[PDB]
Amino acid sequence: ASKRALVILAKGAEEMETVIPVDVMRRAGIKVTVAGLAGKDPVQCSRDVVICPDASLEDAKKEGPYDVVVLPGGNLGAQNLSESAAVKEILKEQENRKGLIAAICAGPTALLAHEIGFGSKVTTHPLAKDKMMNGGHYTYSENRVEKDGLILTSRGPGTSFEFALAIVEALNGKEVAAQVKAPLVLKD
Ligand SMILES: *C(=N)N1CC[C@H](C(=O)Nc2nc3c(s2)CN(C(=O)CN[NH2+]N)CC3)C1
Repeated sequence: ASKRALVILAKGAEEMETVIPVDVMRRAGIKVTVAGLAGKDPVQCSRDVVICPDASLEDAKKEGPYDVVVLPGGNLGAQNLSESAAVKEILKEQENRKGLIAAICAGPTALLAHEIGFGSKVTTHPLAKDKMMNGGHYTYSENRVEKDGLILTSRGPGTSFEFALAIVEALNGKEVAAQVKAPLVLKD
């Protein structure tokens, strides 16, 4: 059976941090559901790219569980994820079932808001570090991608391919990740 990913898309999401993981995971044969936090209507991203979700989060929640739940960043997008009781319930269920949660740039601040993965080693964008580290609920990392068990974090648009390929490796293994990486023309 193909692995499955849920990507939660909120208004103000960083569109690169959304699209790069969706595209890379789909290249790996993962069945990705781009789920709109606000419903199936189009979502205006941080730099005004408008993405049409595959489903509402309400409907996508019904079709779990998922092998990974992915939280893009964006200042407003991560704020919206952080304020959502629906996101809180999905992340708590994913943590409880020992499923992977992956968040990039400002996205990890939604882990803090929902009390997910406390005591984990995490990274964030530098500009989100102080927010993430308020209260000392995590240990901080400067690694471009940090994987501490089932909590996978990363730093920014420029780490999005590394982040996505780490998700692919976690779900589908090293060889699939190498296959997907091969034609991307990534540096090293
Ligand atoms: C990646 N998706 N990024 C990196 C730059 C963008 C971002 O994180 N911008 C931020 N603006 C604020 C953040 S993060 C956190 N912040 C505070 O530290 C306020 N007090 N806090 N505990 C507010 C503004 C998106």
